[PDB]
Amino acid sequence: AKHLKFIARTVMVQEGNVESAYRTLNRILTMDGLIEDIKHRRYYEKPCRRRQRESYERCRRIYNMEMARKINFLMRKNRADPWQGC
Amino acid sequence: WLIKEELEEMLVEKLSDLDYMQFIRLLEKLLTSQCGAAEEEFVQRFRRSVTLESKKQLIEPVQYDE
Repeated sequence: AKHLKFIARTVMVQEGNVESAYRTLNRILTMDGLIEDIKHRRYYEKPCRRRQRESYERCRRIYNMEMARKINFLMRKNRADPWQGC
Repeated sequence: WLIKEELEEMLVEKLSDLDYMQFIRLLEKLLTSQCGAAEEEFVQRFRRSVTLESKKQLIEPVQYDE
């Protein structure tokens, strides 16, 4: 309200490509967490429920990052069989 | 290639399906190489003469009347 306008969340259109400008803006708001924050703010999440989800999300990220690391590590040996026939 | 039941008789043993495949995959890997005469008599022991009787039609003889 008290800030300058046309600086925050503002994307310029290139060569009249408004679809790409809108997608860029949508990607910015998504990465910064705004799109998902507006949605969660439509109805009140009860504090006990917010902690449960924030803890589930935190643990799914740790589990997915750890499962990706394991697959990458064990994919080094995906090469062809060096001792075929034995 | 010889069938699994024909390999199971050359060897006189019972074989799995995957056992048969591994042996065939190993023979194919041997043809792609520069196999010599000694390595060619061996592979032919496991190549059967497929009943490739041609689909070519048999022609009747041309006869002559009186």
